[PDB]
Amino acid sequence: TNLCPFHEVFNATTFASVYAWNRKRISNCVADYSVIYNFAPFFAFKCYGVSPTKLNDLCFTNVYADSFVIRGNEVSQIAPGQTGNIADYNYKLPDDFTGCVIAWNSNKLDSKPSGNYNYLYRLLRKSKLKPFERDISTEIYQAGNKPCNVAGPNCYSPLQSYGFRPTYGVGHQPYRVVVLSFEL
Amino acid sequence: QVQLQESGPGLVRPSQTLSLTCTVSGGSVRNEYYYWSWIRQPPGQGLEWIGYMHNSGNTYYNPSLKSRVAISVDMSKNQFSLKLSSVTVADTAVYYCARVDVGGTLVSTFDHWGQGILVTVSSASTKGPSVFPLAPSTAALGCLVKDYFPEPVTVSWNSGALVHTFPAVLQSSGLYSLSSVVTVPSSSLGTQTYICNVNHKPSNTKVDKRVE
Amino acid sequence: EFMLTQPHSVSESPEMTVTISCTGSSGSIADNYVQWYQQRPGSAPTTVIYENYQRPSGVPNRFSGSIDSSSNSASLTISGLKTEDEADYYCQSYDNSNVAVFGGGTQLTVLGQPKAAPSVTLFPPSSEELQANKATLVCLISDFYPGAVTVAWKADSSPVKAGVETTTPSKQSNNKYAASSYLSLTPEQWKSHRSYSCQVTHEGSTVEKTVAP
Repeated sequence: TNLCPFHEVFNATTFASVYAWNRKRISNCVADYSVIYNFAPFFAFKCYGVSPTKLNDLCFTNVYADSFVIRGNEVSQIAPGQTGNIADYNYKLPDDFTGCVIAWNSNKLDSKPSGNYNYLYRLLRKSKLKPFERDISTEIYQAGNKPCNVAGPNCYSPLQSYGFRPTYGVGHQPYRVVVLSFEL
Repeated sequence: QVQLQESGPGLVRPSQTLSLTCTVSGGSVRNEYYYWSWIRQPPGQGLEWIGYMHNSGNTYYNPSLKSRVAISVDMSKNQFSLKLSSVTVADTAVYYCARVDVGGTLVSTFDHWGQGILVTVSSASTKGPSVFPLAPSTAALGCLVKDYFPEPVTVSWNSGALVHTFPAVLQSSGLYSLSSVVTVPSSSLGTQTYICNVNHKPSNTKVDKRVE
Repeated sequence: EFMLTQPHSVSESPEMTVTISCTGSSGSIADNYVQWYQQRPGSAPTTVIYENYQRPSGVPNRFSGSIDSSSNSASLTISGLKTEDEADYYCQSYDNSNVAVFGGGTQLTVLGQPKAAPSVTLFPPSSEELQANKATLVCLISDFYPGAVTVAWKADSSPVKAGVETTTPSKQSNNKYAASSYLSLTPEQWKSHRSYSCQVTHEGSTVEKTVAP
């Protein structure tokens, strides 16, 4: 059997940001979907590839497990075929994606009284990324008329820290999102 | 519009738990962007926040009432309840249930409140008043009604010729108190018909007194 | 730890303007929202101000709020008061740890008759009661119009606050207000101490009456 280490993702107590999502390739282990039931109350447990009831009966050669924390309104953009600031510059899924997206509320775990600034998202960029590709470039973004190459006039950094505090609205509260990608 | 209603036993005992329910009529506990809260208010004091809970399970409690409160939600009947354990006589208060708005980028006003339910945490049976008079110090004649559990205890004068009476006061002894006083125009008017007669309504235990 | 401290009582005649305030003793007052609730005696609280500036639907324009971050306080400005505005106004806000912090409560009383000083009458423990190992010193306050007083007790030298039960001020037949304060005493403490008092802290005054064994 040797069940897959799902506890290391859903119960890591140290999550990666959306621009550096912790890609974990699931292989050589039986996908035990029982721990997914206990690790979350299933806020946005919605699949697009296969039905959840027959998850344990299928067979896959390559399975991916991503993880990233975003605001509440940005979870609806993790579905295949969306456009925004997270579905374009931080994360991308193909149109024929076969998997499930697990999102739940972590306002009591990722929100600090003085503000949890460890979560940043890329707001603006020139072009949009490719599915399952990362962008950890810290080079400042150019938006002005002349090449600035400091953050001078109309030149800003692409990242931006999340407004996560326990008093923020549930739309802006930290929502930990997990994606179980499958390949046939 | 959305409205709430509290329900539960209006009388508790110490070392027990206080369980109240708040049925949501006109809304839905399933609705997010909203916290479901319980508010407390002792008689003659200010509001006190017990805690709220999000329908997903995020429970936030008062740092003083922690380890003694427990708020849960029930999606089936659109209700959320309060469980306050290890109650003492000091927990006698009017309990309110309200919801807060968590949609406008921050937690916000308690938009809808309930109606209020009074609970009396006492450890006494249907006892009787231990009346003691009050000597005048214009002087005032008082007959102190003390150590009575039931609420409706009245104080009459001359069986019809009643002067002012004070509302009940719950104390740590688990028994209410009361005082009914008058004013005499002269000092030598103490031996007059100023007769104070009290009773115990659950048993019709009438008690007379005259401050000689 | 985040607190909100309101004035204990505010009173102005009709057609005047009141300004109920509340100071944040700790934390900050601009980091979260500040709401104001009106609780009439015998009813549930009602929102009058939310988002620190806005009034809910149905709330008249006589109410207005404000926030001053320099002094770390909030306010609730009410102008053109009427007979239906006298109620308990609470200043509610939040701590950054997601804790709803309510204010101590401000009993607004719109004046309808001139002010009166609280007449006091002290009552001895009625030695007949002292024989039953009970004293129960009782103070009876009366003849004061603003229905918001703070009773202060005094032992031989020390102030008495432990073991006190104070009633909510009620109304007499003379349209004034009255209240009481029952001190759970025994003949032991009544004999150990040789002096008592009951001073009624009121609007700009204090009427104290003594009694001795």
